[PDB]
Amino acid sequence: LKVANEPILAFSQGSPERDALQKALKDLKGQTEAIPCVVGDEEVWTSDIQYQLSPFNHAHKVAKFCYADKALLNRAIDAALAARKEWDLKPMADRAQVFLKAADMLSGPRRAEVLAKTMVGQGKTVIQAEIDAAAELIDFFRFNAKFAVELEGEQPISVPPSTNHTVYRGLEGFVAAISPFNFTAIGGNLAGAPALMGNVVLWKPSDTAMLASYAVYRILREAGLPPNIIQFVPADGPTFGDTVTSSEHLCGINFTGSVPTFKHLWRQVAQNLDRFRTFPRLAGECGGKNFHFVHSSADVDSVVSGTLRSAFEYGGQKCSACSRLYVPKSLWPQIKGRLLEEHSRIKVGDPAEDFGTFFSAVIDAKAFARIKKWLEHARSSPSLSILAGGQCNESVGYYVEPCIIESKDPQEPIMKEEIFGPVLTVYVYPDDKYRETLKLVDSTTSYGLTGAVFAQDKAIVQEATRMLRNAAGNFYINDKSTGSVVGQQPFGGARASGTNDKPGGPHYILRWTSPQVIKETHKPLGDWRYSYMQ
Amino acid sequence: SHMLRWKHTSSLKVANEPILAFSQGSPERDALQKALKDLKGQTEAIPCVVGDEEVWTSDIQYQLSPFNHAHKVAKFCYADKALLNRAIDAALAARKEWDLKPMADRAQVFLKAADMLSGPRRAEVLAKTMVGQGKTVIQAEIDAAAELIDFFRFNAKFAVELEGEQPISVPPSTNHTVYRGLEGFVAAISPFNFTAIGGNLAGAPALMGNVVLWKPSDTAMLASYAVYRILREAGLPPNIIQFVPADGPTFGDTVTSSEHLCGINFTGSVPTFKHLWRQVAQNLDRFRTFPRLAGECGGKNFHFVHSSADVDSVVSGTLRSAFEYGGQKCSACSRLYVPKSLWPQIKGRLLEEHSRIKVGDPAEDFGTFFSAVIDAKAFARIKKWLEHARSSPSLSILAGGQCNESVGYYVEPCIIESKDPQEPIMKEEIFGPVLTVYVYPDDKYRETLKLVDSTTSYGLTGAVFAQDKAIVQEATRMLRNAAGNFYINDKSTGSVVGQQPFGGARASGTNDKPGGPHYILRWTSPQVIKETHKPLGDWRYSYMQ
Repeated sequence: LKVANEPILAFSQGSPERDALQKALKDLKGQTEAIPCVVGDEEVWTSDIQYQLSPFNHAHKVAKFCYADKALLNRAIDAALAARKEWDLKPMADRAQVFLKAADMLSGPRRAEVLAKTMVGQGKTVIQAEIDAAAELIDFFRFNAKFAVELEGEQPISVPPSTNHTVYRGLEGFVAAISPFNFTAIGGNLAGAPALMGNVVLWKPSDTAMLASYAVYRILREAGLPPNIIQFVPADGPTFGDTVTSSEHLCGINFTGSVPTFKHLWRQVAQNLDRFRTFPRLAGECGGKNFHFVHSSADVDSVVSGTLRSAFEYGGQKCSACSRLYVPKSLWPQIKGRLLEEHSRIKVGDPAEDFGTFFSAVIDAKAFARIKKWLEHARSSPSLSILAGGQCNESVGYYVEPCIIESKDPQEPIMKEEIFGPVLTVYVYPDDKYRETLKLVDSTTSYGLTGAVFAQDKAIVQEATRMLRNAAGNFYINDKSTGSVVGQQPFGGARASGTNDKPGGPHYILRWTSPQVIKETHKPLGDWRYSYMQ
Repeated sequence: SHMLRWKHTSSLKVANEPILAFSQGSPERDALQKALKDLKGQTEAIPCVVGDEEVWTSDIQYQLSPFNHAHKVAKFCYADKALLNRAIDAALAARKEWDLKPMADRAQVFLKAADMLSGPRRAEVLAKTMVGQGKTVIQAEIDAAAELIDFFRFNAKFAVELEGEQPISVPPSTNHTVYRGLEGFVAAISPFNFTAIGGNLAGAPALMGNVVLWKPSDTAMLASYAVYRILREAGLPPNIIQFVPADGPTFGDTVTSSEHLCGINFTGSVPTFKHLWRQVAQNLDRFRTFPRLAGECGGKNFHFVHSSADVDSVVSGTLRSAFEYGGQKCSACSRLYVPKSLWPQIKGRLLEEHSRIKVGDPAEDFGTFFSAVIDAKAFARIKKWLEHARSSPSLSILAGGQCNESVGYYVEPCIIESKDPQEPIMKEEIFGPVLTVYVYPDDKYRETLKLVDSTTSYGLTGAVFAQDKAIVQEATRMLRNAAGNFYINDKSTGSVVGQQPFGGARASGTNDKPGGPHYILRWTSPQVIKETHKPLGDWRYSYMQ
């Protein structure tokens, strides 16, 4: 199977895609979709009513949905389990076709819809929605399909008189997929990749991404996904976790979210090991405290633009976002001056109404409050100084201005803890202490996700690459730490950042298959004795 | 201009190690006889090895020859917690250099070891496996030579070729995947029943740039140390694999208490694997990263016979699967399902052939089909099952049933018929030469297939014997999750590396398929590097204008 990356559109004035997106945005203005739980083909409502709000205009309820209760989740498990055998018995190509068709739908007739729902529901600007809900999701579907189809070609050696064949079985049981607010594409992949490999899935989408998540779900069903392969089950986090880890039929958890929550689930599975029919497989992507490290030889313009994008795009709400910047003293006057000047030109506003917007409001009231606590800390700490930004206002949307802070302490809590907001901390190091500082990049935090080194000196780049080998699972030389592209930079890291299964690469699907090898022997067997025994 | 330069990757041609015949007057048979004589009356004192240091503790232990337990084949010792922690520290201090070695250079160690085992060291590892674990010539050959050699060669091939799996690059950037070893140390915990498994459990992670504390099986110590010495002689640097026999609980407590644990590669009992899994979960907040647990845990494996089966193949294949190495294989057949129509023929043949099976000393008598079971514990457990068979109204002993531990841990091959398909003996793994047969009415073959699938907690191996294509297809679909290694018209044991990657799910383990191309992927944590070759543009996008 041959596939290439989906083009990223330019959205120029008068372009087909820009006109289409404008219409799709108008289509959502003032609209609230009532999104039910879906079990099989049944639309189910519980009394536990919830609302998704538009981050930049929280008066706009973009969706009304509901939390599945323990009983509904258990029913969804039973129904999914009954559908699994036939789905798993389908040829890999046939399952792949559902995802390739979904990809073509997302590429063409449904592109504007999923972009708009991501913009309005999750607060993304045009380009952030485009690289996510269109390109990344489309690529996940096409590339995973390729990887899966090609995996069936990975076959063992046959020696006469026997034939050996590997059957890439789905896991026996159900998989729980738990997706985060910040990428529409991640939800599609967490539920979709296991379904592709013959699994059945309970998908708990993020509350704050419900609108776009359900849009993806409907596209999958329309593309031919049969009933009970993916159950669409919004739920209270702890309730969902308690329920799926209580089921003897759990065979996997595909999770993206907080370290503590992943650890909790891991411990619940361990507490219940004696109940499960097999050992569940846990996959977790858990975030980072990502660095941009600058050497004195760096191209300053690239450092400035790449760091502004990495730190502030989508309000810094990316597991890969740069939140610690290391600058040599000799370049600090340039970099400080340029950062502060460019900062004043950043437009924060309504991304639907003003395409001039660089980024918009953060996702919800809880994120707003957490980020404000960090800004307040920056106003308190003796080692921290706010250089620009730091304002926030939640009267209309959850608006946080981009903030640039200098720390005199390379080990300050703000240098260690993931904020998930538009908050960049800078540490200025003595030029002659670059090696010691590289060590600090590696040793300071508990995380291992992304990092960038900016330098134009080969020896420095080689040295830094070796030293930072385990500080970043996605490591960048002279580029920003965000924006991994499927099939090009498979994404993930170790240390506290998760299990590193590298979604976006060729091996990720292997977590969702449990292979069986069949040997057929075509000649009758001989005696049980061996000739040497005679 | 590219600051990171990536070398072209090479390929490796390997094939399965040929099984030798050991005919009379043959060089391999003479060499094996000599190696066996070399062990007669000998006790090897086997130290813990940390780096290059041979260390002794006060916890002295002995390995006994299963068929002559008066023979202590090895004296060894259990590493204490202090020594285990010192071994961890030293391994960690050696890890970065080892991880940074080119994959091809690490692979060379295993290819060299494979050649040593194939040629000059073959008789030695075979004899130590025979004498120390009670294997016959052919069981030692397929294990300590063929399988271990194949693990080393095929894993080396898979690893070298894995570096060729690289992402797409598009202007203005170059993308490269670095297959990093795991950051921390791996604990390898190996079982008595295959010398080769210990070599793979410790060796595969080492190949991928990891450092390892290897706790070998007490009852396979002699052969295990031989493998360890060969690896060091083949060029494995110090502190990459620490040879640390230890009390099981103590070992598990120590490794799961280290913040630097990054994996456990385990083969053994279900309860022990679960215990380790729970200890890791308990200590989750202490670890630098999430440890990777791999476990292969045994089975209650079936041979299912359809009325269209070739009777002779059923009999020979079942006798081998049930009784070779005393049935001490995670893949051994312990339940046979036979249709009423073929039961007279099959029963007759099984009983006839049974009377011809020779049990005895595998070193002194090459006519021996299989020998004593591994130890006093195994013997005691099997004895209790034989007694259960006599007591249970649902069970009748058709052949064998006797045992004698006065000289070795000797158990007759035993064939039992159950009238109850759900009898405990149909469900519980015995790890002894005990076959249970259930006879089903021909017209209930479908219902019976459902029973094959549902009766046990395991999913490791199974075989269907049938010459009807429709039936084979049906059974293959019905039994999809009853066996990770499924056999059509062949016995349920004897998977060969590169041909039948081995492992199963349900209670049988994590199914990472050692012997296949993907196993090594559990022991690498890839990093992707993107190098961009042009200055970046503005932070704004054109559509914002």
